[PDB]
Amino acid sequence: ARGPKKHLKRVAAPKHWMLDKLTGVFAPRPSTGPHKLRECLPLIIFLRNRLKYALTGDEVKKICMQRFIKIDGKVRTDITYPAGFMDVISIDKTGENFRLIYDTKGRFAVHRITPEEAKYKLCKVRKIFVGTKGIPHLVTHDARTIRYPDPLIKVNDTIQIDLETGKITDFIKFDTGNLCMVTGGANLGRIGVITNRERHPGSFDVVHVKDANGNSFATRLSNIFVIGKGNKPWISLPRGKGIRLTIAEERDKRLAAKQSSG
Amino acid sequence: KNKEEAAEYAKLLAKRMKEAKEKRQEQIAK
Amino acid sequence: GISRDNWHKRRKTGGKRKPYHKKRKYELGRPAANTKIGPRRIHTVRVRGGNKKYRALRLDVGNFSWGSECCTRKTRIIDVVYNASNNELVRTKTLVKNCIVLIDSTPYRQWYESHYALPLGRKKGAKLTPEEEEILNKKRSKKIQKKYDERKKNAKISSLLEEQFQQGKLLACIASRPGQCGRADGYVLEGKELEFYLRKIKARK
Amino acid sequence: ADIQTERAYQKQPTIFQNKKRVLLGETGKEKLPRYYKNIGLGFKTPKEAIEGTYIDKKCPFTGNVSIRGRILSGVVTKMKMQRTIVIRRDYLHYIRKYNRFEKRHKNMSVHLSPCFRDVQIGDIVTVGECRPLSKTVRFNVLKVTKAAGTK
Amino acid sequence: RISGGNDKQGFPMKQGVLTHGRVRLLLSKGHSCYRPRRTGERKRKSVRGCIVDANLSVLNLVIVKKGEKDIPGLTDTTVPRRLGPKRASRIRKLFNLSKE
RNA sequence: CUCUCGGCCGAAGCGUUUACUUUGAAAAAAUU
RNA sequence: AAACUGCGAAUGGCUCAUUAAAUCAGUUAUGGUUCCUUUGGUCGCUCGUACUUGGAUAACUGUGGUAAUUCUAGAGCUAAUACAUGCCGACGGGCGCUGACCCCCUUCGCGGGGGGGAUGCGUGCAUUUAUCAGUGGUGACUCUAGAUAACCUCGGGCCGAUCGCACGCCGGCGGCGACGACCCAUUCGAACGUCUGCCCUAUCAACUUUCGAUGGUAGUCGCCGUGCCUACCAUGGUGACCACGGGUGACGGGGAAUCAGGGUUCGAUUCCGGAGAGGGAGCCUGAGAAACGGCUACCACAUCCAAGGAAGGCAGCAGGCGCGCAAAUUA
Repeated sequence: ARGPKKHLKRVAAPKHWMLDKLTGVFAPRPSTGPHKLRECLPLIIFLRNRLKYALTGDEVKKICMQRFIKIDGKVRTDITYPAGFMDVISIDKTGENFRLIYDTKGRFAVHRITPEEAKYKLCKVRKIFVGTKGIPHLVTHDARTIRYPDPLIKVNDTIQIDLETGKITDFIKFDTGNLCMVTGGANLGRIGVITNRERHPGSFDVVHVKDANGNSFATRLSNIFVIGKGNKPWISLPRGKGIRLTIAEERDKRLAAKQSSG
Repeated sequence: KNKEEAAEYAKLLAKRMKEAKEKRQEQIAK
Repeated sequence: GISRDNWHKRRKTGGKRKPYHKKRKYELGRPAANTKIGPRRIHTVRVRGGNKKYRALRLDVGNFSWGSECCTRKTRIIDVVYNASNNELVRTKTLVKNCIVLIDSTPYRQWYESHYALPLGRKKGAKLTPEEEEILNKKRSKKIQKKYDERKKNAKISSLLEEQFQQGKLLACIASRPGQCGRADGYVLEGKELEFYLRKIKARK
Repeated sequence: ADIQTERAYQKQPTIFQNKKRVLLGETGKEKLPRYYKNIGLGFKTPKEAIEGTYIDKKCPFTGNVSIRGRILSGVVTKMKMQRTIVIRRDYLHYIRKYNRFEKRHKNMSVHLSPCFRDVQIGDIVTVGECRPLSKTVRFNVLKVTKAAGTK
Repeated sequence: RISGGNDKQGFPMKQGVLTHGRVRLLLSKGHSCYRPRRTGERKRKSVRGCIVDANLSVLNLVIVKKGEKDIPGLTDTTVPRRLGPKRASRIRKLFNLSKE
């Protein structure tokens, strides 16, 4: 290429969007924004493919341009806007509030939230830096730079912030015995307690996470998101509690539901 | 906005120096 | 044009590399500004990402620092005396980074007069102006004259620097790159640097 | 002594060695303070880096070079060019059809700091990846362990 | 005064060129006798010189000072000026009006 | 396998280094 | 409508000629660089006509030239978030140097110690250099932040002379939004590196270095690291574990055919990466191209000529010729 790419093919799109193979040649290329395009839902897929509120992309444009959709309390008219993890989407016309939270199988589950939960959000802080005449700044996972934070907040901690002010309400420290969720890799979408973190200087440090049913797994620091203090989460969880079931248990639950509901 | 936020963090930093002073106190004293 | 690429080079093993794509825009090189000494001429060039790079073509004045007393002044550049890269570039009298250059001594000397009240570079004839006599022999109060006495306790200058002040020119080293910053700034040479460069100049002649 | 061998002046850029001083200090000792760096992966800084008088900008202890990326090892084969050496890394490459291996080698030019002196041929060296330093040199000697037979 | 013209093949003449015939000039934005189709393109075009020769076709020529006999097609004809001033400063200058 | 710092345990060195073997996390979708 | 201004036209599409550690794949680094846009931070933090600055230029009117072009010349006007120029407030001060002097303590006293201060100089963030001490962080900074002395390019750095919608309250204040903006971070990237991996050939066994080959020192250039280039030095560097040279009816992978197991062969071809627009070469604009549905040359072709000149680039979609054993509609 001679410059940045502007298109995206459906088969080269991320698989968690669950796009078809014969609808088109092109997938929605997400605009640049607070989330990576590999790790986001564009608003067209959420409004059209998930919620079924629109049948075509023209109807998505027609809904967004009438100023009904808010992301983190801000009206967005870009239909390919990158919406990511812990993300609050408010539709005030229908009176609906959703959070984008990862599903157990690695996809973005649409999790309807009670409206007073839609006032805050959780952010994983990416870096700390002191600049411009001794003022400290946080940078979080969704690129919200917050100046003058609490001095006890370090990197890999999480913060609960109010969406109307953008200012920190209260934070969770990254430590063992805390509740977290996986945002990347093979174990994506699983919720469990941090057992220990092993250090590998000059490389990736590995975290071990134990499930509520005694299932242990591991990831990297780049794929951990602390969501609770201790065991109680600071957010509402999806219909599955983040427990990965094997295919045998999924089959057994499916046959049980078939037997119960006929 | 800068004046009030800087004054609030100035209160926070004077606080953080106060508890830093006391933590230094039981660390040195013991 | 001038292409500063790697693929035109021979390999480590000594085999010729067969080229596979033509010259690219990010591989370019531009002609050197042989920055001479004269009344100031600086041209700007647009560079990668839309930024500017000051291509100073001739310079006369530079901001140099005498670091033992932590003084920094503008000084007119007199003459290049030594370069470690090539001899011939002194024939063309070009300012580059890390070249040894004679500059004037007036502002550092004037600061020395105002700060310590000791003469520098005055001959045995002791020629003086009323302004210089009013600066050197300034009327003092008690606190000021005590501060000047305590300052006079520390006033020592190396003998080679004294010879430089007597000749009126201090030799220094340019620390910036005038070709792609636009300014010729540096530091006054002292100590082992100073005698090292002096014996290099004496060894050249 | 025998440091100023090039046409320019050799100097550690961080250390300000031309501080003016009292004549008693001039009479006492003309000693230059030394800049050294603690390097990351548990590598100990040798005493020759901290006490020696050599100057080079490509030393991983007293220079501008920072070590990041890969850490490998090799055997010293050639020490003939100036302040860099040629080491050899040997391995077995697997061939799947015959289910066997073949012996392969690669030579690397790696920078050797003057703090590692009396290095011989055929001893093991641990090197760490850094930025390019020349046309071929990409790694830098981190530590030297002598040969199996050499005392 | 001589203000321009075209030789027998129609090419205009530019102010800088001091030859007799045609020159090939690499012209860009801001130059006369050229209008660029894209931003920042140059084109090589034929340009006639300033020296008046026997090889001209039309001489564009602008009078500065009037004579006595009025020409029946140039001066006796009267034509107004359309579209007067729009900016407020131009309003004040063109009618010599005060600030108030 | 252990001497020091902190709450029976966590940090620090490991242990001559490997080859081998098992496990874990990284290995785009499409195709199989 | 037109035109000026801004953006995009660097994506997509086509093809597989070149290319043999090159491309590419997996793996890592940028603590060695740039980044339009989006998203968040910042924008009275500078002590030094504004209730609004200046000259034009299109479109339009009018007069023309050439055989010919998406050719343009001249003369009348007229705008700006085009092009330039340029404040006031915040603005009252504070902080360091410099200090006319003034005060206090000690001193018999000389003399010693401690305070207040008018006049002058500099002050914010970006840039360049030098020095000093060591808020937050890294596995490791010559990191970030701080303090001091200065600098700050006329081919010049930011410090809003811009538009819209509703209008409302104590002659003056104002609520949303759009275009802006130096610098941080984010997103999309890109570009240089790390380790390992490719077909045939010895009727290719030594190659590389005068013209950079391998390394050192200082510089130049570059967005940056580096023989990337220069100067001065040293004689190094690769190789039967197959260097070097030649060939390939060779773009590389994901993959495909066949197959008990092992294997053999294919992969121009819709996904990812690279390369190139007849062949080479050099540029302008721009955040991004050495761009070809951009420009300028030469080489080879080739179009219209009134013989002076002018205009080209289907390995885009259809289509045609040619080529062939071999491949579709000017919807």
